[PDB]
Amino acid sequence: RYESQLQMVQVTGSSDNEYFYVDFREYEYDLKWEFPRENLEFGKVLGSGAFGKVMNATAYGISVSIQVAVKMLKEDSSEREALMSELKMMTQLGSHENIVNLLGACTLSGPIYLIFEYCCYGDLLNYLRSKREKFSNVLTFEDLLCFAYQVAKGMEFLEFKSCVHRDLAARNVLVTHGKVVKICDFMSDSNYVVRGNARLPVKWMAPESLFEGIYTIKSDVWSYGILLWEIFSLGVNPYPGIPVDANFYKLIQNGFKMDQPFYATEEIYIIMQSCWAFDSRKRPSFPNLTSFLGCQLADAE
Ligand SMILES: CCc1nc(C(N)=O)c(Nc2ccc(N3CCC(N4CCN(C)CC4)CC3)c(OC)c2)nc1NC1CCOCC1
Repeated sequence: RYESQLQMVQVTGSSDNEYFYVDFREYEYDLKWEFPRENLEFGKVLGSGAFGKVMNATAYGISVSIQVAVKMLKEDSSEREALMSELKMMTQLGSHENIVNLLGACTLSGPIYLIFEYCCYGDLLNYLRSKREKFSNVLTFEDLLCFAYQVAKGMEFLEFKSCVHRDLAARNVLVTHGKVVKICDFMSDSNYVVRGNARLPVKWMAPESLFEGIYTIKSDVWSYGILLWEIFSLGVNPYPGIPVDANFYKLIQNGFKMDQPFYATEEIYIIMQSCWAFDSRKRPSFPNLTSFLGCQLADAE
């Protein structure tokens, strides 16, 4: 069964487990987002999962013509409804510079299309990896700091909107013009562990997610720490050379944290470590993180 990894939550109490997920299934879709099918000229496939795909297209008159990314299902009615819920969620969220924003949708006369902003340089993980020889076209320490700042800003927006990202990682951040980055939502991949219905990004998950299935904004701070390690290693797999097995679960339970990656300063590393506090209440907030990285970045000589 399909589900979006960006989820709205409502808090029902002060403890981490006191919340529920907001289902938009019973809410009505605002028809001002509806865009004509025939104004999409489909180009190439950008990625496929089991339940769907993201395709490049030219969109005529959506903003004049622009590139877009179009999310769609593969050729059930439950899958259709989940995509509508995601659409309804994204219509209500509002836009932000550091989110992959919804531009429109095609829902009435054919298969469901969700039309998003196109991010011409693809995912941040592959971007970082392609720049390893070209680190001083050229990638710098300041660019890495800027990417970190932008992701934190994106997450601060999601915190403010009462949302959680259940899969924050460099693979789910995209890169567009001007070194702008944007947080996106969405078997062969060894970073996800199969466990019944679930596909778990184990090495990105906070303990309370691993052990109790709890996802809060503070779980996202942990994942953000992992993503920082990805940035400042130029896209190394977290916990490099450590397999995902029952020993991994024990390592995390006992307070195992990664070392300082090569491109991190000591100050960036202290921030990473704070994100990995076992107790969620000791982790910094996203407004804290934007302040710390903004101050680090503001040291551009
Ligand atoms: C909603 C998920 C998603 N949204 C977008 C989006 N809204 O725009 C998106 N775009 C995207 C854009 C461009 C590329 N390319 C092609 C050119 C290539 N070249 C290499 C050679 N070099 C010299 C010049 C650049 C760099 C990668 C791309 O990767 C194929 C994806 N992709 C999304 N999902 C995928 C799932 C599979 O994994 C990555 C993310």
